[PDB]
Order: sequence, then structure tokens, then C-alpha cells
Amino acid sequence: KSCPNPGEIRNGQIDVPGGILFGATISFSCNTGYKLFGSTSSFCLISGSSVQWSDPLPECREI
Amino acid sequence: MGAQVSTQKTGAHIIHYTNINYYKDAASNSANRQDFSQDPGKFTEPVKDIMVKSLPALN
Amino acid sequence: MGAQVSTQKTGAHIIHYTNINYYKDAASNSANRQDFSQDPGKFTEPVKDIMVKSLPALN
Amino acid sequence: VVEAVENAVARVADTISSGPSNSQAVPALTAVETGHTSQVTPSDTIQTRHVRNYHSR
Amino acid sequence: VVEAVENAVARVADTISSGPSNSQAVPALTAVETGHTSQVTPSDTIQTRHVRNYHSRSESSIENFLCRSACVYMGEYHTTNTDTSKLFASWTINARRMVQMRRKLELFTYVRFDMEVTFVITSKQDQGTQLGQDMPPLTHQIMYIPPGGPIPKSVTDYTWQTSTNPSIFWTEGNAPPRMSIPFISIGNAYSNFYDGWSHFSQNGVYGYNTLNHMGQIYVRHVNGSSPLPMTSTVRMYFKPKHVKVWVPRPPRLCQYKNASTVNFTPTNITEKRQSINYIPETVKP
Amino acid sequence: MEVTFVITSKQDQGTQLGQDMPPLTHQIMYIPPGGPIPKSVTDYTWQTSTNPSIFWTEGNAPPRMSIPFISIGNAYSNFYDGWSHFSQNGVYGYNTLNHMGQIYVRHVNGSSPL
Amino acid sequence: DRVRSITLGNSTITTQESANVVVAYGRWPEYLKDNEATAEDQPTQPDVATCRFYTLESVTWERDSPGWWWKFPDALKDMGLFGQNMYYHYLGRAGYTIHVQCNASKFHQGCLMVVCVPEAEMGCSQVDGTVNEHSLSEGETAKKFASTSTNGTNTVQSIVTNAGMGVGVGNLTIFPHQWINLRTNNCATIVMPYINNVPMDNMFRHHNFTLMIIPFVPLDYSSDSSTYVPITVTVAPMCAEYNGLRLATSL
Amino acid sequence: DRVRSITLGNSTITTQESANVVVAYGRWPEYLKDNEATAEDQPTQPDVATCRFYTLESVTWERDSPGWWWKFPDALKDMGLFGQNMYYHYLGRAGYTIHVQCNASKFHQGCLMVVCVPEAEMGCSQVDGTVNEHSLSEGETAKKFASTSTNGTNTVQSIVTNAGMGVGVGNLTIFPHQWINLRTNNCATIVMPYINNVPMDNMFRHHNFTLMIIPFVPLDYSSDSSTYVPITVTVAPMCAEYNGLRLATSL
Amino acid sequence: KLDTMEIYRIPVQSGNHQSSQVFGFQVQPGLDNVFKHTLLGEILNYYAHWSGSIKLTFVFCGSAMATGKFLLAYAPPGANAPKSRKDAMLGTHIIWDVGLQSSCVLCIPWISQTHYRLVQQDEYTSAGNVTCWYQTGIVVPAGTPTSCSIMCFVSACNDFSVRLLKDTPFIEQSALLQ
Amino acid sequence: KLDTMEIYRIPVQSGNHQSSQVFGFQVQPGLDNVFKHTLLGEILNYYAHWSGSIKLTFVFCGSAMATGKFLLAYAPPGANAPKSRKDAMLGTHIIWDVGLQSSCVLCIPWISQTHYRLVQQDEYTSAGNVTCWYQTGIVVPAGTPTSCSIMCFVSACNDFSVRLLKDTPFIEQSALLQ
Repeated sequence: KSCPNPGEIRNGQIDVPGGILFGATISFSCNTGYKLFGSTSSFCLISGSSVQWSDPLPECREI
Repeated sequence: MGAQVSTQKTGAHIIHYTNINYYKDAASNSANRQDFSQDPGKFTEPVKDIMVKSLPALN
Repeated sequence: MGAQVSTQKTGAHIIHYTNINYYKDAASNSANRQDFSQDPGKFTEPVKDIMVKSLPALN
Repeated sequence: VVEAVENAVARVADTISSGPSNSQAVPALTAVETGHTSQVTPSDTIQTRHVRNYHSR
Repeated sequence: VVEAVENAVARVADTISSGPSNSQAVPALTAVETGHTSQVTPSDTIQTRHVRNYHSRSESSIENFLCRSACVYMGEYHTTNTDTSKLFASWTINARRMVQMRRKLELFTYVRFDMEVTFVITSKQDQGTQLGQDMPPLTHQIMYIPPGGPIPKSVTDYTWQTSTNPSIFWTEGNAPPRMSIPFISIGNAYSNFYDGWSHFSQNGVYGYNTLNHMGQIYVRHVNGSSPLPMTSTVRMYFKPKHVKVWVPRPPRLCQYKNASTVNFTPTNITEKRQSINYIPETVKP
Repeated sequence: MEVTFVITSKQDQGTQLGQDMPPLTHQIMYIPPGGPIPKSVTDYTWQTSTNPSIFWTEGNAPPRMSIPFISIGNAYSNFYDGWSHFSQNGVYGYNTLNHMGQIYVRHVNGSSPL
Repeated sequence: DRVRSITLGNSTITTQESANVVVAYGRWPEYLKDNEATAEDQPTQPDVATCRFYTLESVTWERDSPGWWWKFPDALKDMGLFGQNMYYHYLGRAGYTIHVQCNASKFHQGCLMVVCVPEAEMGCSQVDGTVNEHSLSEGETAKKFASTSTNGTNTVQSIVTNAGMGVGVGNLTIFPHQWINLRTNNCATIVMPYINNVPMDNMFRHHNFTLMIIPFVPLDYSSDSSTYVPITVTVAPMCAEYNGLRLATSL
Repeated sequence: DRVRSITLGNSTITTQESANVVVAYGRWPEYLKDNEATAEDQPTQPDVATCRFYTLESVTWERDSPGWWWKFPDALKDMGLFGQNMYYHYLGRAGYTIHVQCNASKFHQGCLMVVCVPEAEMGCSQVDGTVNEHSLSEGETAKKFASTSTNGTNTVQSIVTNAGMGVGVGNLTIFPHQWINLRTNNCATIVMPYINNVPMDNMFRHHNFTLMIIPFVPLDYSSDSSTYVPITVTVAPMCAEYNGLRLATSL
Repeated sequence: KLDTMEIYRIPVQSGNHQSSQVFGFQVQPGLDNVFKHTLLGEILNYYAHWSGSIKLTFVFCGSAMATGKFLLAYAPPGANAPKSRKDAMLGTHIIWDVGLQSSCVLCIPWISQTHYRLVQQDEYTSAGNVTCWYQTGIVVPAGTPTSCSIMCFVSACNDFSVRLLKDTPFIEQSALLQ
Repeated sequence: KLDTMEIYRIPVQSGNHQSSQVFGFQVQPGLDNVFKHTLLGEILNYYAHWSGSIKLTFVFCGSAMATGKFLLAYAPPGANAPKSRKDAMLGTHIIWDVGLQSSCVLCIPWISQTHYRLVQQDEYTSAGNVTCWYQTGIVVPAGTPTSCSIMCFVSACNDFSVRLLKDTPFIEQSALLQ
């Protein structure tokens, strides 16, 4: 089973080293010049009636 | 004896040298430093329709 | 002066070299690395009657 | 047996002369949007003298 | 006067096209009981496209295969010793003490060729307490003793006069000493193998040693003794030129034991896998 | 290509210098991809039965030889945007493509007092 | 002079403000001939099912948007009967026709570079690291450059000015390219032969080339011009062979 | 005379006890010509990826075993690039070559009928009822006749003697057929053109024909002859076109 | 079975064994233990590149009254070995009918991108894998044995070639006089 | 602006900016920071002498309704850079009218005494300087942006040549494995 698409952190980046299938983790980063306010990683867990992401997407706010 | 007498590199404004190959393999030869060829239109003008340098590039 | 100008080994997709022998004995020559011949049917098909590759091997 | 090999030297292009111009030929105006590199020798923009050019690439 | 030699290149056979087939021609069904090896090009079993094939079987001819130098003996000898038989090296000639060129030559039963022999002679100063000296360059003599000549008993023998035996003097520091050797045999081909004896009573010595007697080689330091000991090692390299070969044989499987005999220990045919159906799975996320 | 080697020895700095060592000679062996590679300077592999190798005695002109286009593609590919495994993973880029073997250099002479 | 039509397969493209057509190096896509070929068996040549115009989803050119890149193939791997032959076959060969389509009014301004890069080997963000495959290609979803130097493991160093390959982003004019200058044209076409150093090559392993769209001069408009300007990319294979059939790959 | 080889695509069939080759009505498979055609667009003709020998799983001829039937197409719908074009395309056309392979010793005896039936419309078990689709075809798994009259809703009346169509099972010799008499031959080949009343026809809706294998004389053997005698069926399309491409069907 | 003649013969029997795979092995004529000691393999192992196609000839070695049909398939690389005859059916195969002419030749063609292939093969220059399955099965009368044997002979086609001489890893010594 | 795409675009706006100079830069295709990293510059920096003429093509990258005329002038060396359009007017110039054909080519001719010029240029083999000024100005209707951008593409004419190979100063390491 596949979690929904991670998304796109603008002024940032999402690293998915192993897919988005069940139990797959993804990491979040922010470009040079922005601070990362939010979560650092997100896992594909079981959510009620589907599988979705552990943590929501963070924000890269300007330094 | 299997030689070849080609021309040297002289400037513009007794000029022939001699070559003989000794080995059984063309990977043993000299370098081909006297081939000068060009075709810049391959990179300079890589377009389908020609453009004639005195007409508008469009229109 | 008793030379022989043969062809080099080039691939497919200024190639002649020169040989002169200096010694009085053929056991002093180079090696004959440019003879390529074959006859596999000697080992591959050593049979009295021929077999024609599209007929049954028997019958 | 001696063999003569022909080696051609590739000079660069001479400068043809030019004069005044008053015409609808615009050798300067172009459009780089086409991925094409303008061929404007100086003799197209100004008045040049004939120059035999012996340089080689 | 220049002469033009014609050298033809032997490509491998192209792939002729093919199409569907529905006929009584069976190019696949055969009978190996006849000792005959099926000639089924792919264009006989499937649908092929015309392929001009430029490859060449040149580096697999016998001359290209064998005509490469290889070491066939290594021996040491000292400038000074207390044995007087370790002051010179000596050995009977055969290509049979090194496994690589032995096994290489032994895919064929009869091999007839010339050779190009090279020697790589390298001295070292022997480890000791008082090193340090000014010794001049060493020079070496390599004598070939055909079968019958008198063989040396010391490095100061008379035999080293080499009146008729050929011998090479080489002063260390130059290019290695190389010379060329004809087909020096009495048969019509060097017989790598021999299933027979020497005596007619069907006894004696068995196999190769019977046939081939090519004499010995003796190497020595010409200079003289040395204030402090030194030891030199000579390696001999054979390179067969003008090579003709007959009656091929299966390559050796078991490891060699000695240079006299073909004795061996039994080995397995090949190495194992898990099952007979086992192909490893290599397309895996 | 035309390959040249410039081999230059120096005596190592120490307390007791001074010796008479003869000229050093070196062996340069080329190990194509697959051959057995040495484990010491006294290995059997240095017999160089089929691998090409050069012996050069220090003090002469450098050892030079010539090399054909030894490749399996039709051109050496400086770049490569791809992987080795078909699952789109493995090693990325140049290392995938070009495997041309190794080179092993040694002193033929032997050991040295110092 | 500015009108043009490109008919491939059962697909057509009409355009009315085209500049020209870059043919990559003066060279058109062609089939593998008999003397440059290396594989023995007969190739598949579907010719109309695979050599047509496949349209990838479109991206929104914003006022501050660095750029985009796609990797071909592996973008058309889920597109019809190109992305299916491409599965069932080991070896594949094809050229392409890339048509990039971005239209604006006469009160907008901007300038894109549209450039095809052969073997665009890319560089990770941690200098001592290795890219992913996801970090090189998302399929038909474009990857995006960044206006600053990126961080994070396994993700390409995608600051625009270096273009992720370590070169100068203005020298990319050496590759087959066009511009989309919202004052003159509204589409770029590049006809790209099969450039590679082996006759045929696998299609899942090797990203044969990379399409980069990089706005040099950014968008701009005034009082109430249309805020939304999208870019659409269409690719169409040409002279597509495959060879070496077996069961279908999986990723 | 008894040897034969059939080379289609990258596949070959060798045989050494073949009787002959039935060509259905003296007619060989051919392409749709220009004056008998009705669809406007250009057809796909893959020609080597689809016209090869696909082998279906094999059935065990037991001593008391009524028979078997397959439906073509819908048997080759999960076979390679025939079963994929067949998905992505609306209209399809193709003939076939059916090779049935059953070998026994000289101490066994039996006799199969191998018969291709065009439009083998079949009859449900409850006379006032309707078949399923599963009851007509399991894909590559054969359906089986029954030595007695069958019951159950939606399942074809598959007593052998009527062959599920309401006719006499011995008159099936009017259709293109062969026998496999375990004393003479061990394979039957039928070359089957495209028999249908429209030039091209959909491939999921219409079971263009039915292959029935019916043992008239059953197996037998003595003291310890081999108990297991399997039958294997190989089908190979021929002159296969498709037309009308769009997104892939689903069932 | 490595020092037994049994290493040379593939077992085949009569009954409902259609689910079972007869044999299967990678195509690696210089590296696979199945091949590296043949004449083809021992000749290759003196070289570093090899191109061309191969001929594998199978010999049914059972009764004169046993009858069977076999499927012999080659799968160019790109996907795991087939695990069922419905997948092997999709490859480059042949169906061998056992009869008077005992043996049958499966000619592995040359499908590759590189003009050549290493002899020390990796998973870049992989070559594929062959696999064999029953097509109908073995049928024997009463009074003949049920367990038969096949055998497989490897040879090189008329377009094979090897290049880049190297040393063979199969011979080795530990001192002179050997 | 050195790590920004903004480095590539020359700002141009509408209004009475005739007193202001748009841009200006020395002609030093191998040494000037403006040039030394182009294709022309990076190819020159492998050589030591260069002769020939250069083509600088300017691309107006504003609205389809903005209109302006520009003066683009090259001044052979001998006197300080012009500081007013009455001096730039005296050089070797072109007047580029912005219209349908967007871009315009100023071809810097080869005026020199020495047949060649060093790539590491000094004030003996100096080459000049180019400068750009408004001729009439930018005029835009209502509802279009006022701040536009130009861009400049450098290439070598068909009589360019370089000679005396040297090493490039742009690549450098501090140990092997780099």
C-alpha cells in the first residue's frame, strides 16, 4: 500500500531514499538561507481508513 | 621503402619531411597533427530552415 | 633493398609497414602473426558421409 | 617506393571590402530565440578594407 | 626493390535474414551419435535480421596465442660460497617446471616451432653484518651444453672456454640477453606427450623424459669472487615463433605434481551450486 | 594513447646512510579486469606470462609504450547519467561504465640494506 | 513563416508563433542500420503506437521560480505503448521531438531557456555522497532547481546557476536549445537524434538526456494581467526500436 | 515426411511424428487489404513481438477424462505483447497456428480429437438461463466437459456427447480438425485464418473460436507403463493487426 | 555428485511432473561452474572478451519406446529467471519432440548492446539464463524403465570470437618443479 | 548578484534616464571577469595569443509593447572610457531599434597593430571598451511593466584564432584523488 504523495517544500527539499510504500520514511531539508520550522522526517503509518504520513510538511522560513 | 614524403608546417607572408612506420599496429603510429577541418554550422546554426543573414530572422 | 611493405592491423567500421630481414637464418625472423586460416570441419564434422543440416541426421 | 601526401592548410577567412549602405538588408537584426548564432562579419556592420588573412586554426 | 605482401583479414560470418517457416526441413533435430557437431546458426531457429559482422578471430590463432614470452625456470647462484657447486646454476632444458606455459603448450600433442629465448638476471647483495664495498659491474656467462658435451665442475673449469658450445656474456645493467633458436629436434615435432617406454622390454622410464633430450644450461659469474657474498637469480623466458601444432587435447583439469610425470590427484569436475534449477535472483529492489 | 612512466627513487632519510647499492630495476605490470592480482613483491603473478609488463633499469630513458582503443563501447564515455543495476540503483555515473584494470609496480632487485 | 504543424502518429501539433526548429546537430532520428548494429535478433518497430505526441503535466511559471528538469526516457515510461514496449524489452533506441508550449499576452514579459543535455550526470548536495534515483527523476513530475544552494542527503545540488552539473548555467547554449521570449515566440521545438556511445541501450538504467527549462529573465506583469502562466511539455519518440524481449521489468 | 519445424517470431517448434498440417479451409492468414477495410486510421503491426508461440499450461489425460476446451482469444490475453496490444487497442485481427502436443509410448493407446470451432456459442445448464463469462473461459486454464449432464446455474451444459453446443459430437469433423492417435502421431497442427463476418473485431467481447480436445478412445496401458500422460497446447498468432488505440481496458 | 559421472546427466521421469522445472542455469560460458570447465569455457578463460552465439545440443538418453516433448527457453537478461512455463514460454524457446533423431539444438543467439562481453561477467554484461520444462511429459509402455536421462553439449556457433588474452585462473603452483 | 541569475541580465527602465549609462565593460575576452568564464573565455584560457573579431548579440527581454532605441559603441584604445553619449557617438557604434526582430549584433572588429594579442592582456595589447547608452528611451503603454532586461551573448567571428597552448588557471587541486 502507498501513502499519498509527500508534496513539495518550497525553498526546501524532500528526500525519499526508499519509496513511499508502507513503513517508508522521508526526510525534510531547507535550502541555504532558510530555517526549517516543523518536523524533520515523516513515516508511512496507518491512518484510520488508509495509510498516510506521520508528520505534516514543514516550512522553510527566511533567515 | 614504404616511405611517404609530406609537407612541413611553414608560415606564409626543403619543406618536405619523410615518414616510415616500423610497427605492425596502427596504434603505434604518430599523431595526425596535420588534419585541419571544420564544420561549425553543426553547433552554430543547428536549425531546420536556413537563415540568410540579410533577411529578418522572422517574418 | 630487399624490403617488403605489408599492411597493418586496422579495425573496420599510411597503413603499410616495412620489413627487412637482417640475419642469415629463418629462425631469426619475426613471428607470422598475420596468417588467419581455419578448417573446423576437421574436428567439428569428421564423418565419412556428409550431413546437410536440413535433412534428418539419420533416415 | 616513396609516396607524396597532400596536406592542405586551413587559413581563416579574409575581410572583404565594403562601402556605404542604404538598403532593407539588415544583417544585424536577428532573433536568438531560434537557437542560431548570428554570422555577422565586421564587413556587415562597418566599412572594412580588404585584408588577406593568413592566420591558421 | 620493394615487395608488396598481401594480408587477408578473416572476419566471422554475417547473420543472414530469416522469416517464418513451415516446412519439413528440421535444421535443429540431429543425432550426436555420429560424432558430428551441429551447425545451427541462429538464423535457423529464430527470425534474425541481417547483421554485417566485422569481428575477427585474429587474436585466437595459434601464433597469436602462443607467441608470448613466459618464464620456464628460475635459479640462483652465488659469487662466493663454501660449496663450489652453488657458485653456478645448471639445469636440463624443458618447458615443464612452470605450470602456466606447460598447461598452455599441452592443449596439443605435437608442437613444432622456433623459439626466442630471453634471460632476466638480477643480483642482490646478501644480507649480513658488514655490508659496504665497491664492487664493479658483474658480468655473467650462460653456456648451453648440448647432449654429450662435457659439463663444468666448478666456475674455474676448462669447459667455460666455450669453444663450440654457444654461450653469452652479459654485463649487468644492459638490456636482457636474447637469442633465437631453431627447431632443434630429431623427430618431426616436439611431442608433449608420449605413451611409451624407452626399453623394448616395455619397461624403463615412462613418457616424456624418454623422448626429449635437449641438454643443459650453466650460468656463472665471470668476474670472480666477491669481498662480501652476493647472490644472482636467473629467469629464462621462452617465446615460440613460427608455431605449428597438431592433435589438440582437452585442457588439463587436475593440478600438476612434478615435471617428470603426468601423475595427479583426482579432482572434482566442477564446483557446486545449490540445486540443478538454481539461478540467482538479481533484479530486486 | 601513448603512456610514459617517470620513476624516481630517493634514499630515505635516516641515521646510518651510506651503502653501495647497484642500479634499481622496476617492473610495471598491467592487470586487465579479471586476472589475479599480486599479494606481495614475491608473488607468482609477477611471472607476467600473458599480462604485459615492463622492466626498466634506472638511469635510462623513461619507459613508454602505445595502447589501442581498449574499450567495449564505441567511445570512452566521460559522463554517464545512469546506474549499474536495472532497479535504478547501484553505483551512479562513470564508475559503472569504465573498467580497464589495474597497474602494479615493484622493485625487481630485492630488499635493501637501508 | 511562424506557423507550423508537426504530425506524428495519430497526433498533431499546431503553432502560430514558432521561431524555428532546432535539429540537434543537423541530424535527424534514424533507424539502426545493418553495419552499425550489434544485436542478432529482429527488432520490434511499432511505428505509430509509440512515435506520437505524449503530453506531460504542466508547471506554473511563477514570478520567483528557478527552473525545472525532466529526464528522458523514464519520463515516458508510463505513457501508452512506449512505456510498455520499454518494459518488455531489454534494449531500446529512439530519438525524440520536444515541443515546449508557454503562451502569454503582449503585456507580459519573460525569457525561458529550453535546453536538451546529453548525459547530464548530476551532483549530490553533500559533496561526499550519492544521489538517489528519485532525486534525478520523478517521472512526469518535474524536479525543480533552487535559487540557493540546497542541502539534505541524496538530493541533487540544484542551485540554478550551476544547473546541477557543476558548470556555468549560461554556457548551456552549447547544447541544442531554444528560448521562449514572451515577446516573440510561445513554443520551442528540438528534434533530438539518438546520441549515445553504444548502438542500442537499456531504457531503465540510462537517462539518455535531460530537458532543462530555466527562466533567465523572470515573469512580470502589471495591474490585472493574468497571474497564471503555465508551461506544457510534449515529447514524441521517433524511429523507435526495441530488441531483446522477455518478461516485464518491475521497480 | 513426419518431421516438421515451425518458426514463428523468436520461437520454433520441432516435431518428428506429425501427420500433416490442416490449413483451415485451404486459406492462410493474411493482412486486411485496402478494399476490404473499414477503419480509417493506421494499424499497428508488431509482427515479431506478437506472432510467436505462446504455450499454455498442460492438462493430464487420465483414463476417465471427458475433454477440454479453450477460447481464443481471451486465452492469450495475458501472454506477452499480444495480451497488451490487445488491451490498449479497440479493434484487433489475427489468425493463429495451434500445435497440440501429446506423446506416449508404444505400449499406450488412445485417440484425441483436436478441433477448432468458429463461433462456438454454448448452452447453459438450466435451459431457461444465461451463461457467465467464467463459464465460457478461464483464460489459460482449460474448462472440462463432463461424462454426464451437468447441473448448476450459469454453467455450460458440458456433457461431452453434445459438446456444449447442442449438436452431435461426432459431426465436429466438419470443422478444421485432426486426431492424435497414440499409435501414429503425437501432435496436431491447425492453421486458422481470421474467420468472422466483419473485417476487424474487438478482442475482449468476441471469442473468435474455440479449441476442443476430446478423447474418443480413452487411455489405457498395462503393468507399469507410465501413468502420467500430459497434453500441451501452443498457439501462435499470425498476421496480427490492431486499430483504434486508447487507454487500457480493465476487467 | 561432483566426482561422479552423474554430474553429466539430467534426470527426467514419467508422471505428472509438469509443475517441476527440469533444469536451469545462467549463460556465463566463462564463469558459471556449469560452463567454466568445458572446452568452450576452458578456451574462453584464456581471453577477456567474448562475442558470438552458443549452441546447446540436448540428447535424450532413455528407452527406444519412451516419448516426450520438452520446452527449452532462453531469456535475455532484464528480469528474474522464469518460475513457471507460462513465463518461459515468452522467451526465445524451442519445443523438442523426442523421436528417431534423438538430439535437438537450442541456439542461444547473440542479443547484447556491447559488441563484446567480459568473460569475468558482471551484472552489466550479463547474458541471461536458460530453463527447461515439460511440454507434455514422458510416456512409457509396460516393461520399460521410468527414469531417463538427458545430456547437454555446448559449442560455439560460427560467429563466435574471443579477444584480449589473459592468464587462466585454473592452473597454479607453489614452487618450481611442478 | 554573483550566484544569482540576476548576474546575467542588464536592467533597463522607462523615464528620462538619458544621462545614465546602461552598461560598459572592457574588451578582454580572456581576463575580464565579465568574459573569462564564457565559452569564448574558457576556450581562450587554454591558449596564450588570440586574434580575430568578436560578436556581441543583445536580446531585449521586455514586453511585446515596450519600445526603445539603444546606442552600442566600441572605442579602440587610446583614451579613457567615454563618459557621455556625445563621446560614445564618436566610436564604432550601432543604433539598435527594438522591434519584432528582438536581438541585434554589435560586431567588435579587429583593430590592432600586432597580428595577435595576449590572453593575459596588459596595457600594451589592450583592446578597448564597449559602452551602451539610451538613444531615445523606453516607452510603454498603460498596464505593462516599466523595468525590462537586456542580455548579451558573446561569440567569435569567422576569422578568430588562438595559439600557443598553455594551462588554464581555473582548475586546481591540493592532492591526488580529486
